Amino acid sequence: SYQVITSLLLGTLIFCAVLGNACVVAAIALERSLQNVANYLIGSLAVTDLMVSVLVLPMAALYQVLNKWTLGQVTCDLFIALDVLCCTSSIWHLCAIALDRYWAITDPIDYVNKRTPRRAAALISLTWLIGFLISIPPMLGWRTPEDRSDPDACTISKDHGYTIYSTFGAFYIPLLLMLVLYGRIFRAARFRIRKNERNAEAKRKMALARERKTVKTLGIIMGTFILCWLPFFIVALVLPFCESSCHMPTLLGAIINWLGYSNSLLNPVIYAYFNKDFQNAFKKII
Amino acid sequence: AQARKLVEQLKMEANIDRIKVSKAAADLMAYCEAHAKEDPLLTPVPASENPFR
Amino acid sequence: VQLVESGGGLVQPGGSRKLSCSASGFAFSSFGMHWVRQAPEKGLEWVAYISSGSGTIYYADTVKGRFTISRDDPKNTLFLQMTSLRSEDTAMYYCVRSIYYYGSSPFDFWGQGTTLTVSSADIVMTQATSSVPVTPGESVSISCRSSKSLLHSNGNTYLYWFLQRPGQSPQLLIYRMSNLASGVPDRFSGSGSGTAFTLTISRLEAEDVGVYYCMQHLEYPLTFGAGTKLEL
Amino acid sequence: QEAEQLKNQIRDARKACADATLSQITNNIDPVGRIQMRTRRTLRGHLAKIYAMHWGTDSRLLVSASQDGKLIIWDSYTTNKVHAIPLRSSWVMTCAYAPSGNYVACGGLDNICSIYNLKTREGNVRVSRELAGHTGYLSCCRFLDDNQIVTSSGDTTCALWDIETGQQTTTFTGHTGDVMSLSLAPDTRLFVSGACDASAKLWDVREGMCRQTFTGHESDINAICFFPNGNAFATGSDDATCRLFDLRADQELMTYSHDNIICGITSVSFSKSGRLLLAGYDDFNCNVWDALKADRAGVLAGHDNRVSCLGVTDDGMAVATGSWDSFLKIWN
Amino acid sequence: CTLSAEDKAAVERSKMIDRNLREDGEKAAREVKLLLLGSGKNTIVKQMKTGIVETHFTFKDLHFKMFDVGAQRSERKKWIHCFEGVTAIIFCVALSDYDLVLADEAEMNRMHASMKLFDSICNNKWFTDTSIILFLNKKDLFEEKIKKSPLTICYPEYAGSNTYEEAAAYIQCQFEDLNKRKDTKEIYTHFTCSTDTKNVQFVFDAVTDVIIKNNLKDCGLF
Ligand SMILES: C/C=C\C/C=C\C/C=C/C/C=C/CCCC(=O)O[C@H](COC(=O)CCCCCCCCCCCCC)COP(=O)(O)O[C@H]1[C@H](O)[C@@H](O)[C@H](OP(=O)(O)O)[C@@H](O)[C@H]1O
Ligand SMILES: C[C@H](CCC(=O)NCC(=O)O)[C@H]1CC[C@H]2[C@@H]3[C@H](O)C[C@@H]4C[C@H](O)CC[C@]4(C)[C@H]3CC[C@]12C
Ligand SMILES: CC(C)CCC[C@@H](C)[C@H]1CC[C@H]2[C@@H]3CC=C4C[C@@H](O)CC[C@]4(C)[C@H]3CC[C@]12C
Ligand SMILES: CN(C)CCc1c[nH]c2ccc(O)cc12
Repeated sequence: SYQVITSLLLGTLIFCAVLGNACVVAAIALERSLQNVANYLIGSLAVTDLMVSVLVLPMAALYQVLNKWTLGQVTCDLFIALDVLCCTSSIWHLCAIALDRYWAITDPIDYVNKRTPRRAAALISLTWLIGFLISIPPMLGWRTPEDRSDPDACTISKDHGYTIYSTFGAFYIPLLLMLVLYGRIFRAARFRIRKNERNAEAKRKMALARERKTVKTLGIIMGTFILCWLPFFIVALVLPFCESSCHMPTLLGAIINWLGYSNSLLNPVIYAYFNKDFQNAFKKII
Repeated sequence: AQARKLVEQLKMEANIDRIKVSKAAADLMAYCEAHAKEDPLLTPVPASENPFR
Repeated sequence: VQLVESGGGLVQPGGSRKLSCSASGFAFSSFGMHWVRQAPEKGLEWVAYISSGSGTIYYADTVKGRFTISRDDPKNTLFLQMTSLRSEDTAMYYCVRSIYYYGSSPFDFWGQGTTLTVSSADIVMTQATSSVPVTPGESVSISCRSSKSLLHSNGNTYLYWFLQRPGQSPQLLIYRMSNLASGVPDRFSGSGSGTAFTLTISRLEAEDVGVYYCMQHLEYPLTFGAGTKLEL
Repeated sequence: QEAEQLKNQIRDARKACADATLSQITNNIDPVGRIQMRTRRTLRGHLAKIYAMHWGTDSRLLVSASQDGKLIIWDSYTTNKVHAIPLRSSWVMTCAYAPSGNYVACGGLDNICSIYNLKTREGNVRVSRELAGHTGYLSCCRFLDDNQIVTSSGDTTCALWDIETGQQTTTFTGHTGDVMSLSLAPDTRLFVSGACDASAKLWDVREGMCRQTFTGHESDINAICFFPNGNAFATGSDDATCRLFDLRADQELMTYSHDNIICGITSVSFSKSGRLLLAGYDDFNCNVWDALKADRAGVLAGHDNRVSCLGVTDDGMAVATGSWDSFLKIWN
Repeated sequence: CTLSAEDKAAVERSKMIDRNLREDGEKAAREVKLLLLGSGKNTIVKQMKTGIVETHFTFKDLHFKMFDVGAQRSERKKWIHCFEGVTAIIFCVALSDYDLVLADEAEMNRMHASMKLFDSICNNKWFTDTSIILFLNKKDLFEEKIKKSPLTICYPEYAGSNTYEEAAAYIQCQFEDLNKRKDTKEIYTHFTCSTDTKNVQFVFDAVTDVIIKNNLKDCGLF
């Protein structure tokens, strides 16, 4: 009975993620009025999330539902590589969106003169290159005899050096870069907001409302990403160095992995569907 | 004065013979029916003879 | 409008010579360019084509490979590189400008050309008579035939008529079998079936004497007939 | 003292002529029915908002004007761009195609309708003559012949221009408000103009005097088109309605409006048979109106922004429409 | 197959023209389009540099193209919409004009007409989200005039000091009060006719702030 419920919930999650990513992509595809640099990055992120939902999730669903791997070592390696690649691509896509927003906010001259879709294409290419660099090592090396020792378990590589390198370049460096960029954006927004008597009081009310609004969307941006990925990468960094001691409860690890996967579901949620232009396009087309 | 110009312009009040609206409508409908087949937008032309197909 | 060719001369067999044509008084970039040769005491033959922007380049089978055509839009000049000249290559090349859009008149202007003295499903265009004696003031008819229907599926018959007066370059008369070329007397008229065509003059004049040529633009392997020489 | 009595006499005389409305005559006419209009050719390339479109005499070449300082002549069948002219004044709001297809005119917020010669030995669209002399923006410039063109300007004056001389042959100043649209009769001996004073006036080209005036509209008239027979013309205004006026009756025969249509009309055109009224609205859609029964025979949405221009071919086979979305779609 | 040689050449020409049009549009995209209205317009234009007058000036690595729509006495309800997408609107009003009546048997006051125009443009439906770069011109003449003739004649309900600072502040507040959508758009006000190119500096700063705020309104940070 438990297996049926888990399968139903996971199938619903995968179906909703696939529909969300596909509709987000179609939003820009069918209507070119949304063909903006930031919207281009959002569409690239949506495509990455669609790849996550279609390719790796069903394999993971088969892995989790049956509590075993029944596809072979080659399939396990392919699944691990694709999952790592697509998740790193999504993380770096959101990081590049943040970087582009920071550049636009702090560099209006570049925004008007030197910002074009070529910039978005270059950012997408760099993000995919980073994802490939993260995901290739397991296929071109590593994969120690201990790794994948259990025939029925599709365990990920736990090599100390590879684990630290991948975790860093996939979550921590992006996390620090996003933190710095959004802090600079916060300072810029505060400066802009701060920069008869009843009118002054009304302006103060508007400024306070804008300050609350900017505090909210940042809190949202950082908290969603943290709650979705940070536990997973913390576990992935601790367990390799905590093999002797940490018990690794099954439920906690599975829940953390599912939160990491649902990061892909929430990325379009946070970026595309929420957007005023995207929601307007959805209303018009529908 | 603008009055002189206005009266000169309004002098056109009765310099043209007029026709009742019924006859004008009859002429309009006669023209429409006469060229009914000459208007592809009114009568869908076959796809073979349609340059835009 | 004016086209001046350069690079003509005597070249021994196997040599390489470049023919340059200077475009003045018209937008060279807008117009495509053609090269049509004329061997002495012989008819016309298409050589090569280059479109605006160099996107499309075509060559005749007998010249393909050896001869290459390049355009220089900034300088408004045309070049036709020639390599490994053969005895058959001894002919005067005439540069022609054409613009392609509905209502246009391709091959509406012809240059003086440059004299050069060296040493397959293609539609064949044939003219009824090589020469015809005529007198001024009387109607004159010239007829030609094509081995394939020139009436394209779009409904346009790509038939071209040209007149080359003695000591002069060809002048376009009819470009799609029904339309008179700009700056031409209304006397000339064009008519014909899907494969048989006739060029008729309502009343001959002293300036009409010359060699008339026919051409099809249905396919790029253009073929020029032997011509019809009118003598007063 | 100020011609008080004259105004009432014309009103009474025009009222006396009303015998039967156009609706009564058209009751026995069978309905046209829904028209399955579908987009066939899509035109793109000028990014800014398109403001003017006009068909050529050949029914295959059409000219479009956009706010990006570009007017484009299109090959209707193959959608091939045949000419793209860089305009010195980018505020172009009107364009026209010469009957012979040799010349093109365009005007905007400037006070000039430059004449462009398509057929040149140099083979480029160069400014032939600039028809300067207006004090306001040019609303519409329509050709009469290869040498005569009629211009409409926001300064309330319409001027007949001799291209060769470059001076106004005849100046029409009867309109109190700004004239927004220009329509030429089939014979070209007379033309009608619409103005912001919610009225239209009949102008005789050869003599230069107003022959009739029409005042059925409630707001500014934006577009006008002559009925193919030449004895009537249609008007489009900000009322969200368009009206049919007959030159031989001086009275509005019928109005084309709907309850759910509230925004103004930007364009108007007739089919070759005259049975259909092609009207462009600000709700991004074009409504086809049965000229006889005054019913919507079809709807062309086609666009994501206001329909700014449209026209029917001389052969009456296809209708083109432009919109502020920067696209022109040809329907059949 | 279905196209002939002429058809292929025409298609090539069409796509070349499309490329040229796209290049021209891209070039025009990086141009800051400004609407100018007004009242010292000539002096402002001189310090910044019969139909629409277009002026181009480059300042601090940015391109500005200013559209002076003066001399268009025709109704602007039929051509005001042509200026959609303008980054900002420059509005010029002369402070010294508080004592003028625009002739016409003194049917109106020039300052009142200027503020009526300002209100009409600010509340226009086509500029609901367009910033206004307001210039208060002729400050020296305004001071020289208020030194003798109080501005209370222009503002009967204004009871306060006649010094330049107070009068200028009151006029600026009155102009800003015309904004019925103050939340959506701002009004950058500056005093001119005593300043060198730094008026261009003020225009550039206002445009930069408008661009930054528009970018933020995209992300949701402002
Ligand atoms: C402290 C005391 C204790 C309490 C504290 C703890 C709990 C507090 C909870 C706080 C609430 C969190 C969610 C906020 C909800 C909310 O207020 O949204 C309201 C309506 O919008 C919808 O709901 C959107 C509804 C539809 C969304 C799509 C989902 C359905 C389809 C899913 C995919 C499948 C397709 C079929 C109001 O809308 P909003 O103000 O939230 O919208 C803003 C959004 O929040 C910003 O993110 C966004 O910035 P962006 O990142 O750049 O995009 C802004 O542009 C803006 O869109
Ligand atoms: C690689 C693909 C999965 C493709 C995919 O990404 N699908 C997404 C989706 O289905 O949504 C899977 C689907 C079926 C799988 C096969 C079978 O289901 C099971 C079979 C198990 C044997 O041990 C050998 C491998 C073998 C023969 C599997 C190889 C991997 C296959 C071929
Ligand atoms: C942000 C949103 C999309 C989060 C969605 C909630 C996700 C994380 C939920 C939905 C259903 C949940 C699963 C339901 C049942 C089981 C079986 C259990 O033996 C291991 C955990 C596991 C597999 C759960 C882990 C977390 C889970 C996948
Ligand atoms: C297992 N999936 C959720 C992939 C998550 C992921 C992306 N990049 C990584 C780098 C190292 C690592 O251990 C895991 C990852």
